[PDB]
Amino acid sequence: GPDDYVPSQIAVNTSTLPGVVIGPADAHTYPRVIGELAGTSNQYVFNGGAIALMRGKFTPALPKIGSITYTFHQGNSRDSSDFDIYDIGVSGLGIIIGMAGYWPATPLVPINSSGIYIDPVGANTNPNTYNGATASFGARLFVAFVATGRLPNGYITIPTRQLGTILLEAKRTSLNNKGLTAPVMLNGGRIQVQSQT
Repeated sequence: GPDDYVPSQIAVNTSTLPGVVIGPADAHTYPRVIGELAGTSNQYVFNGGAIALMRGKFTPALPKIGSITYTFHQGNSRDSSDFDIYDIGVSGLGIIIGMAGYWPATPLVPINSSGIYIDPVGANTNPNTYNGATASFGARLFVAFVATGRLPNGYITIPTRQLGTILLEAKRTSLNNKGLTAPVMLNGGRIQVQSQT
């Protein structure tokens, strides 16, 4: 009865990307980060059962197409990270992903492998580490767009894509055994691009 946790997705929205202004000095330089979506948060990525020691593991779902170093502006990272660049099905574009715990002081964890703990980050260096026993597991999501080649002017349609999942791991075996996941989404929309001289 204690393991009545349910997942809730976390998403970012294409419509929050600023218009992409491409200056002459950049137009032919790739890969390059071309803007950030607005960061989002969800207190309740997993919630509902008896309080538990929990942690969340991110599994990417998109094809890797390269890597790049970057420092996100949002989330207050001091130092860069190396990110996998992921295919979204649009020529000239890719995305990079960072995630963090719900608590705002927790650090951005770059997505650059098949699996990482997004919170607590100490689980990446200690297999016995979980968050302290509590009702909920939350997260923050950060996505940026990457130009991997030349882009046309005007509107560019971006499909909705499942970026990956967060897996609920727990110290309690009966909860861990459920293997609950929550989707991590990019909601589609249209970006705009304009070169300038």
